[PDB]
Amino acid sequence: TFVDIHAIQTLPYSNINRDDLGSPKTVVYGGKERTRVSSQSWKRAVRHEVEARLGDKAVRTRRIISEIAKRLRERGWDADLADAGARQVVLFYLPVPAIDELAAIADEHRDAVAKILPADRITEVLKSRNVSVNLFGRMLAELPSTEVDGAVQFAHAFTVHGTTVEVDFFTAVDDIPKENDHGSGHMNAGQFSAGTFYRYANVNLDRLVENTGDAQTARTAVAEFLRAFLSTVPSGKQNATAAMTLPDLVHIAVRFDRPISFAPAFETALYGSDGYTLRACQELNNYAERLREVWPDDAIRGYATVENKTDLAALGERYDSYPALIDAMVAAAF
Amino acid sequence: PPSFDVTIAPWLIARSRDVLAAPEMLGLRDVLIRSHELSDVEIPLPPGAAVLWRILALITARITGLDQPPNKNPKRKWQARRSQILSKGRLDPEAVDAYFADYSERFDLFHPERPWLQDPRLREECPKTSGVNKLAWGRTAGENQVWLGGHHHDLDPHPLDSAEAVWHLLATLGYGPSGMCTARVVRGRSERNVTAGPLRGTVSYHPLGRTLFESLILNIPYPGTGAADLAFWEQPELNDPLGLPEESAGLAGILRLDHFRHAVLLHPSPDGSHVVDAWVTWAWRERNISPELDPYLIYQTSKEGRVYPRPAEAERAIWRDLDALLHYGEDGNYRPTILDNCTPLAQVPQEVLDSLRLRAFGFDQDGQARDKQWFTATTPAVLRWLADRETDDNENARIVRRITLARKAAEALGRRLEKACKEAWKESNSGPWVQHGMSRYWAKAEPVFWNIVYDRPAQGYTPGMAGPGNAFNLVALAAYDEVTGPYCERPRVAKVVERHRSTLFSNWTPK
Amino acid sequence: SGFLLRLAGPMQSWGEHSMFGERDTLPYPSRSGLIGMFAAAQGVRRGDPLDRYKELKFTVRVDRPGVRLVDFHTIGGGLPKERTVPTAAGERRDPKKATIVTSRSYLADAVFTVAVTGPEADTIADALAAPYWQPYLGRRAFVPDPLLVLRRRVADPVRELVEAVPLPHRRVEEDAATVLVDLIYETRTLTVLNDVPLSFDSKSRRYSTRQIRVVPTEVPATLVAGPGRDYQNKLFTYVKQCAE
Repeated sequence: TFVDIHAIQTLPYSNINRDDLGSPKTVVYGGKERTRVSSQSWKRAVRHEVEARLGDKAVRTRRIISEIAKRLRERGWDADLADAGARQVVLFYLPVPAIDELAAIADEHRDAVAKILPADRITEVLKSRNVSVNLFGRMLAELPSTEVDGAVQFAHAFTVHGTTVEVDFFTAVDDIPKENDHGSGHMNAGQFSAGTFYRYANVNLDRLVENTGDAQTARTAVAEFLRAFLSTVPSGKQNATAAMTLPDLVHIAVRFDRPISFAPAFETALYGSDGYTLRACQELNNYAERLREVWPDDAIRGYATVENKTDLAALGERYDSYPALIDAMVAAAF
Repeated sequence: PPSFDVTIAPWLIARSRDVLAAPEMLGLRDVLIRSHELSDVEIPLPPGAAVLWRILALITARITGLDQPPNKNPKRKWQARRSQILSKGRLDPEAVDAYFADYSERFDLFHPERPWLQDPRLREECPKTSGVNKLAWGRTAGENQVWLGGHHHDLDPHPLDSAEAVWHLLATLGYGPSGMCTARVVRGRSERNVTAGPLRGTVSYHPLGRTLFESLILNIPYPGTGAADLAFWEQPELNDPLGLPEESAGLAGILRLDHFRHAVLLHPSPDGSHVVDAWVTWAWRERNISPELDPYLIYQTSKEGRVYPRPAEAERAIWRDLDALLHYGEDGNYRPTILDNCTPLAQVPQEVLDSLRLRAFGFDQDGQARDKQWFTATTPAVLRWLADRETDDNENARIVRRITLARKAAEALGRRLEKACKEAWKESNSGPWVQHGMSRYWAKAEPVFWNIVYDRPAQGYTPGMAGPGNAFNLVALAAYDEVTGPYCERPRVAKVVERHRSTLFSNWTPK
Repeated sequence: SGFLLRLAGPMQSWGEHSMFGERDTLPYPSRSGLIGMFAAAQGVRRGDPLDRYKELKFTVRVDRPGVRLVDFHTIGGGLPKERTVPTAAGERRDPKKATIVTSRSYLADAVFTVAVTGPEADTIADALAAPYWQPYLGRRAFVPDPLLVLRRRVADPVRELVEAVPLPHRRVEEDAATVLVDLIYETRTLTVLNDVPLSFDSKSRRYSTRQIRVVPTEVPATLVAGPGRDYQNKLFTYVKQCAE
């Protein structure tokens, strides 16, 4: 009931989220320096993309007003004047159980459609989802709401090989020249770093679906979550270093006992002069093999890869593409 | 009517010198009377502890110390006297009740008339209430953002226990923000502003021993002979918000308990064991600096003649109990006077001194209204264990010599590194490096300290030699060299950073 | 009875005495943290009585101390003028002053071998093997080691920490034995700190003081692993005989 997701993504020469002084955030793992992207970064970057679609899948497709079918229609409250509210429930996005209130406390009163102000009772959309509150913790602009957490554990993304920051000497050039040229605008130095990041996250549908209900709504939230986890990339200095990419390896596993990360597989840093994607793939495989043959369990494993050279056995059945993998895994999750 | 007196109501977490199991709550009179039976008393807030220990010391000095010097070689005779009270071993219960007999009506927090160190007149005369949030520390006030220290939305105010209320109250009455508090209309005059706390942003040093008794009498600073004055709760008439605060040469005016810069009040609940609302605002508007500087703090002189307390630093609390070790040294101008008049041998303690331990309550903050962190620091008894376990005079002296040496040099390079980073960053641009450099420097350099105390092979230098062997100096080179390493690439930053980097190499006594 | 958790992974941060922006961690785990983890593995919501977790014992052997790093952490920035974290009064701040900046510290690249000894240790172990909430190390964003529970059942697990447990590679002199490793037991105590957990409810966090004594013990040098890839291997073969 724990959807674990691992992904190897190589980011080029850029600076995703800098530190307090310009450098990119770094951890020192297995003795060696390793640039990292904070979990918050890759969170506000996934969320800010989820709502952008989930919260838009869609006011022009599924719609919220398109209710009544279970409280305003097959209930008697003006089976034809159904727009009763509807139009009276407007003057974020909820699931279904918390929608029972949407069509529930939307009846009674009078009504006043004969020509509509009691909202302190419906406003509690987030107090009970707002699925975007059960997937990820509370909102960021609303007071707490009984469910501060959580569920989607997100891990920091550190490189799989020691990478040192590199100073990018840069300068600004003023376009109005005096009779003493070369007086550029402002000399300065900006630090950048490149490398192949490892990323990981968990989704606990077990203690999740409860807070919501309709396993179908939950299924949609987790599926779009995984797609946003691979799809998104932070928005730090991208307009100056376009570093938009996709993970070179994607491994979703559904475990029925406990989530597990593969971070220690990358403990001993990798020396290079060659590429790092293939070595990282086969090494993650190896670690999955010994860990799988030491902690045996009946779990589901699947993975996609943008390189047909190696065959990853311990990672499950190699699906063809990311969305196929996500579909078959979310389906296999229940 | 709701009433809560600190005399018998339990609000202090106390534990005895016995088994050390199941400590429990005690009032003020109860922890005082049987102090001889209790090991120590504490409250979770170190600010509240820094003021609590001041009022406790002032009480014990009201009865035990007698807080009044005689007149025949006063200082000396006083040290003798208190040495006799220490020799006896405990408190006189009829003296405790003899002191409350004169003030049994003062200690009620919710007294309807003249409460305990609050302003009853401030009940009315205030248009709005400051709210309990502003009284509680680490709790989101009106303008703060609701993220940390547990959500508190200015509404549904979680009522605080009267214990927590006297803790936060006693702390806020001590450390206190400066600026834009609840307005008061004094004699028709309204003035919305307030001054800062007296102890705001400073580390306090309180000695503590085996039994709470000797700790109390050791926390008694020599009462400056002068016009005998009283603490805040003894004054017969309530102070005037306008006018200059009363002056006090006596200890009650040097422990900062004669007049406070703030004025809080608790609105009782009908139950009597909960606070529902509070008031926090200015009590005195005309500035006044306290003469006879505070014996607990450490003071340092700047240019122009002003003397100021050395501010606190979370960077020093990166390792536990760092300032606690000031009992070694000592240290060059870095020593509280209370210690300079109770820890040494020029006093008359005989064997409690051989078990004395230092404690430090620090709450770093900005001097205006922004708070950063609190922390306590009790010295490691293990450093005493090592000196006692060997039972060899020359080795008993070589060990303590090694701790003294390592500590002195440790902080020496700490401050030398601070000026190194301040000049490096202030000259590079022609700072932000001090925070990282120092944090990483102490965090990294303390395991070396524990490495030297157990004469184990440390970085740079192997056991066997006389002192610290000049090792954490190399640790300072490590921290400094890495905090500014990625930025010393171009020759400008390289030569300036290096020019300031050629200082860590001193003292640097060779092999 | 008892079991041996293996506190490791990329980052660990057991906080204490920090109720403001600046957050700090201890150079070793705190019982409040890992008891919060057991409590998270058994499904007790904040506010429930934690008396069950009393009577437990935690001696922890530090394998490597790990280096301390400060994590800069801004929250609410870049968001428009009408979305930040509200104020108590409800009136937001200006967008130029809206975000709040916390610089939370954390301990990185360290591994501890704790030895839990308690009456409920077996259900705790079986809870860590399948929890009712993602178990973390210090804070939610830190993901724990896969081998979070190194050995599930051992009588006198302290003796297991003193002998026959893999250690990471460190400098070992020629034919030298008796390599020191510090372990903390709970006179001659090192420090007192607020660890014992009394209540976790977000409305009133309540803790208490607890004694801690760090004893540097000696261990035979036959446990130090090789340079690279040897440590994880040896610990895998070590967890292999757990069934036996």
